Amino acid sequence: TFLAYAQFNDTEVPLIEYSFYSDESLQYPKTVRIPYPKAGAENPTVKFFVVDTRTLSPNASVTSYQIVPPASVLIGDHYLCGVTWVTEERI
Amino acid sequence: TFLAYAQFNDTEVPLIEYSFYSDESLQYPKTVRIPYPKAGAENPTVKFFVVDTRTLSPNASVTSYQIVPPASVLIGDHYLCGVTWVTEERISLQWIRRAQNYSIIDICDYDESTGRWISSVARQHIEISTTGWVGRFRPAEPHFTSDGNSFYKIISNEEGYKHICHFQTDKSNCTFITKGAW
Ligand SMILES: *[C@@H]1O[C@H](CO)[C@@H](O[C@@H]2O[C@H](CO)[C@@H](O)[C@H](O)[C@H]2NC(C)=O)[C@H](O)[C@H]1NC(C)=O
Ligand SMILES: *[C@@H]1O[C@H](CO)[C@@H](O)[C@H](O)[C@H]1NC(C)=O
Ligand SMILES: *[C@@H]1O[C@H](CO)[C@@H](O)[C@H](O)[C@H]1NC(C)=O
Ligand SMILES: *[C@@H]1O[C@H](CO)[C@@H](O)[C@H](O)[C@H]1NC(C)=O
Ligand SMILES: *[C@@H]1O[C@H](CO)[C@@H](O)[C@H](O)[C@H]1NC(C)=O
Repeated sequence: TFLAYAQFNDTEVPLIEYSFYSDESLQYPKTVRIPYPKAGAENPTVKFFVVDTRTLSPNASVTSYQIVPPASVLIGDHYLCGVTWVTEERI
Repeated sequence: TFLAYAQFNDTEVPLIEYSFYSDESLQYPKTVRIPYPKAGAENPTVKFFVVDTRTLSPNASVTSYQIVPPASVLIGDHYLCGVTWVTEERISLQWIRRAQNYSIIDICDYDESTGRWISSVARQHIEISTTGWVGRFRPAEPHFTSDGNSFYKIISNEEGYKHICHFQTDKSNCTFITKGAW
């Protein structure tokens, strides 16, 4: 019935950058860039959504609900570390 | 339960512009700009949506469904000209081609399992004019029975006179209930 998913936002996470040389034919090395938070750095933020797939249709909007963490976690930086479907109506 | 609304898009409609002088204290006149389609110009486009208000919540997206006109109208420029709620699960939409000599009523039913509003050829009613335009200024509106199984609507007689015709929601032929040179 439902499709739950997480969205990660790495906008403020610093980028680690390093050269990748590739095949010998590549004249100029490329630079790989990855949002990677080192100790104490700005972290990705996360949002969790539950989509009701019963209404998905070409001319319908997506019915979705955002589930936010409890106040004791919402307070500061946090991570979503687990998801378990219990029944069709409980997550 | 539902809130239906139309969205008008005037992106490509040219603007009429004219000066507005305002109070004598205004040192420089203002230029008013309005998207206004003159004869033959690009027209606004329309989208019709039905919103299910039951799910409205700050942390929820909006649940809505766009109902498009029937194929014979969707085919070219058109206008939405009428919206009539029949029951909580049936809505009547009246569309008209830009030429305005061909209109169609599309009666859509809410499908509880998917939230879609479904149309069917059996529930569509066409009104055309070979000698002019449809209706007086626009096609007349349908007046449904409590159950929504039929409706009454003013249309032109075989004699050219506007009279009340009785339609079955799922049948194409109607029966005139009034007649005469008036
Ligand atoms: C309003 O209508 C205009 C078209 O007149 C839409 O603009 C187009 O948008 C798509 C998707 O963003 C682009 O690929 C096209 O290039 C745009 N065309 C032009 C001429 O701008 C616009 O998206 C519509 N707006 C809404 C909210 O429906
Ligand atoms: C991602 O986070 C940035 C702030 O760091 C914010 O400006 C932006 O809107 C977010 N993007 C989305 C889609 O949530
Ligand atoms: C969805 O809308 C498009 C026009 O935007 C139309 O071609 C299509 O038939 C619609 N889908 C259905 C099945 O109603
Ligand atoms: C909706 O999101 C807000 C975010 O501030 C949160 O406070 C609220 O608890 C959420 N709704 C509920 C109770 O699920
Ligand atoms: C409606 O008017 C257009 C002219 O814009 C014409 O092409 C078409 O044949 C007319 N249709 C009818 C039913 O008279």
